[PDB]
Amino acid sequence: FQSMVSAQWVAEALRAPRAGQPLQLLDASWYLPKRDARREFEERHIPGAAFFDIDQCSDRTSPYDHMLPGAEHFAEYAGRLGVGAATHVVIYDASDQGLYSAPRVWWMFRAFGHHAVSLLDGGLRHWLRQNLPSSGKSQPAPAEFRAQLDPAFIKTYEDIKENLESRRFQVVDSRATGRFRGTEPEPRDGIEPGHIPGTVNIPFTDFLSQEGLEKSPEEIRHLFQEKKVDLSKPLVATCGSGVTACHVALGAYLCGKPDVPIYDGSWVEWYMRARPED
Ligand code: NA
Repeated sequence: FQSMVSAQWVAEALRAPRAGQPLQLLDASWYLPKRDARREFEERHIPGAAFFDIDQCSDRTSPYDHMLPGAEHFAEYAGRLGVGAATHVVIYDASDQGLYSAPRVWWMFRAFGHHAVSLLDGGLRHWLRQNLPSSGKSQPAPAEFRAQLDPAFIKTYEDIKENLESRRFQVVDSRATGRFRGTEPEPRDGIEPGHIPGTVNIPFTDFLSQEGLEKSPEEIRHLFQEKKVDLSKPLVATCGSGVTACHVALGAYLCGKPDVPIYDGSWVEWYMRARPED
């Protein structure tokens, strides 16, 4: 329950606060090389917001980028960012779509045991149309954050591979149609486009309005039905590198289905390890 917060909710909760129930805004902007999320933050951001670096708060040994980090690493990261036991996290991003990389971080706090995490509707795109309540860097104090990762939130290469036979869960890919069909290139050097056999293409953009807001739960229910996805049966989301897949997990969450694991490795890992030849 209660996973998303509006542009007006956040304006009020700051001029609150409350006692034993703190707030902490986050700019989890992340882009494919095309924009500097940290420099853009320092130029323009929401008061109190600290920048959440998706590639920094990641597994330090993997050759893949923004793989879920270890429990001790996420505790040290979230802690130093102003997140504790009673903290209420609100994540946004300055993306053109409204929300893009923000649901990835929403999913991350949930996976490590901190369910007191919400998302800002429309992100910064709509924090512009609806008023203008900043510059600088940012300075929150620590933590004593505890992290216990629930592996039920993540699917591995082997799980996806073995599902090709078992069919125990539905797989939704949130990449653009072109990339999924194999008609548009992949943004990574040497990686070819295409998709995992038996997966459904539901691009992450289908979950949002042209305004950039999240579609209604009834609209998302209609989408899942039209794409031939049964929200009563198990569902796993995938994409290019495990970022926009969390939009699918969010869509299903707002429909009453919180158990939607993410294939963290996603297309880049699949292309590397399965080596599809066409
Ligand atoms: Na480091």
